[PDB]
Amino acid sequence: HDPLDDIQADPWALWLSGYRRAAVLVALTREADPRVLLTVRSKGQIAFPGGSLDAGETPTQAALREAQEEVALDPAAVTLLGELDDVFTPVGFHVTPVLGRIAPEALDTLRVTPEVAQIITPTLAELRAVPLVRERRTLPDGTEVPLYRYPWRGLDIWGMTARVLHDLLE
Repeated sequence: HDPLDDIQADPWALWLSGYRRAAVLVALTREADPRVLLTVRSKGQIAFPGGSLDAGETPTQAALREAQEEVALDPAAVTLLGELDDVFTPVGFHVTPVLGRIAPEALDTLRVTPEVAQIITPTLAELRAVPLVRERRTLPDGTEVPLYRYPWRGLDIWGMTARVLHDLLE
């Protein structure tokens, strides 16, 4: 059990960018029409493979470890491309989106562990074409903040995940 999973399911926790640390792996396939590896947690919580860093662990190590423990993605099958800006929520959670590239075929033999119900791979083009939901909420200090939702194939990608997805698409 991970605290990141609790906070991620909180409909009201706001996420933005620009003390508890975590990381998510954002794997993109090496192809003309790039897909992104996402999971549906055992409506299920849609999220990137990931979780809190253990003691002495870096964001990258956590991201790679989580993707391997969750869907059996071999770290060596991932080319690290750097990370997007950290996304965070007021309470005290910082998430580092660790970017990586995999061969499209790598997706075929992944295996879901009990924590994950299924593996979904939206194409970046599809996420871009979907009727994005753009809302806004105000933080305690008066700071406005955008909130996104990506309606894909009947599933609702919201919260921290949609926030990273949006930074990624930009």
